[PDB]
Amino acid sequence: DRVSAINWNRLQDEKDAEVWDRLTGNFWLPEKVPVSNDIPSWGTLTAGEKQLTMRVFTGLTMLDTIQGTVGAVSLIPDALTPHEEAVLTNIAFMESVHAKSYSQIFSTLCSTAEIDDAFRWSEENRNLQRKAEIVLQSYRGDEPLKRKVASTLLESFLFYSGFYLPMYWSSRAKLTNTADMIRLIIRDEAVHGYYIGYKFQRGLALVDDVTRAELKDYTYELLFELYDNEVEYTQDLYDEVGLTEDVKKFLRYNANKALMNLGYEALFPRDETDVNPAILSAL
Amino acid sequence: RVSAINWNRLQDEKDAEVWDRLTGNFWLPEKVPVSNDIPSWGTLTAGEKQLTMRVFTGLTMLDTIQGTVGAVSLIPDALTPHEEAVLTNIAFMESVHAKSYSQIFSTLCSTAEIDDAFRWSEENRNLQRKAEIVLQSYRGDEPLKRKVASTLLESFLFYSGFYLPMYWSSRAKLTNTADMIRLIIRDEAVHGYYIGYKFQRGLALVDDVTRAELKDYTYELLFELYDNEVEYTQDLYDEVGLTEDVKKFLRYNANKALMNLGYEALFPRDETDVNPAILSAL
Ligand SMILES: [Fe+3]
Ligand SMILES: [Fe+3]
Ligand SMILES: [Fe+3]
Ligand SMILES: [Fe+3]
Repeated sequence: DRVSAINWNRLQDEKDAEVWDRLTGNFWLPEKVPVSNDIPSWGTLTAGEKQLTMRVFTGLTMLDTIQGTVGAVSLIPDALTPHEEAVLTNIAFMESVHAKSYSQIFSTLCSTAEIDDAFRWSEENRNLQRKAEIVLQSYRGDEPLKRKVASTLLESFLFYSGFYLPMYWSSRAKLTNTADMIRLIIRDEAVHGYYIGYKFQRGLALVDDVTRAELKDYTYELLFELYDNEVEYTQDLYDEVGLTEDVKKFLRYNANKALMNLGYEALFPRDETDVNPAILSAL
Repeated sequence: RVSAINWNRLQDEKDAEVWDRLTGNFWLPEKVPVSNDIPSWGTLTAGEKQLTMRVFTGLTMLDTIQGTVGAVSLIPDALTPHEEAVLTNIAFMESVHAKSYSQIFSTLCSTAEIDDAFRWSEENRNLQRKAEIVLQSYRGDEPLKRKVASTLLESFLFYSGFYLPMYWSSRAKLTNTADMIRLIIRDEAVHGYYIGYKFQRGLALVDDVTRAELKDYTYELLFELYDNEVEYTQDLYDEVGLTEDVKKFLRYNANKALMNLGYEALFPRDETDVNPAILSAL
């Protein structure tokens, strides 16, 4: 059936206009960040440190490929307003921009062989493939609200967690221009998670008590299914440079943030999410 | 199952040239100052104002469809990951195009005129029919047909609604509005091209019998859209005396759409001889 022409002179929810204006006013492309000034500092990393960074960036690239090309678009049919549909087309585009920014970093700093090996690792890593399957299954299913749970967990939990490393390097005066690129991605991702979680809460208010309890159950279930897999992914990547336990605190910190974006309470208390202060500055 | 995109290996570089051109042409409606058209706008008859708002509202409808359904419906049928990325850009920019008509309206028009135009768009049977013909193709299960419909939408239906703002611009009226429409045109020319190109790439992957079916469908769909567009054009442009010339522009654009899909021009040059001031104004 019918599509109505959109009328931006009759807003149904002013939040849609505010998010449009913010997301569009923050438009950027990766070519405008001078990553080539990181070449000296990338030279000071060991082969193991460079491999870890490339692998983490390849995993993030996967999540943005999923969010732009499947995630954000699968939300469009469930919009409450026409203007939300428009915002979702911007979010899809910007996820593609985020995914391409990693290729711009690699193109400036790394060799073809190192890149090919990072992409091959991502195809074969069981934890990365499992995290993709879990969100893809929710996006392709037929329950709108559960899809926004998965999306917010992708934006505010899974994604945010791989940002640890560029911020760890930045805090040691390394790879500072790469860190600037990543802060452009975070500035988008904080809005996406906020907006999608907002629309989730508006959707929740229109269902009965039973459905609402079902969604809180599902949120916790998917959160801990993702969290379990994310810990295993985190261990295999970070164990050798010794950052695992601090990244796991960052994961707990971010899980709380995902829950709050959805309108639920923080689960982990403050003294168990106490990330190295330098990492928090760098965001 | 979804692989991370690698922009350092391209199955088809065309995807990266198109990405570079579309993203490099990024714009938002507020950058164009339409308020300088306020005096020009007062020189139109109520009829000419109504015609302009109705045409703009039809175009808004098609951009709403193309951003929110069309471009995204094309993403599962992509040949490359880079094409899927391009399509997210196209979907976004269609939402910008649609928004731009609201920017024009909010500067120049009254609330009651805006509402009249949106209501006409809900009710007009030729506009509803064009919308249903393309939505049915977009929501169907035949990828190459969907590309035919999307190319006819970008290169034939949309482009035809650009006649009016270029008409006004050729009389030195509404020239800022015109600069806005030329930003849309610069994106649409690439959209139609690119999608038609991907149609041609996809034709090489099926067999000769299927290609022959698609050529039939293309003609049939064109004839149906053309005829519906003539009725639409007549009801809009008959009173101001523009119909004959717009109909030449419809054929002119029907040729571009066919050629974007890799087919021959249907109408001969003596049938597409649109007022040269309108072509130049693009
Ligand atoms: Fe992203
Ligand atoms: Fe995002
Ligand atoms: Fe458009
Ligand atoms: Fe277009």
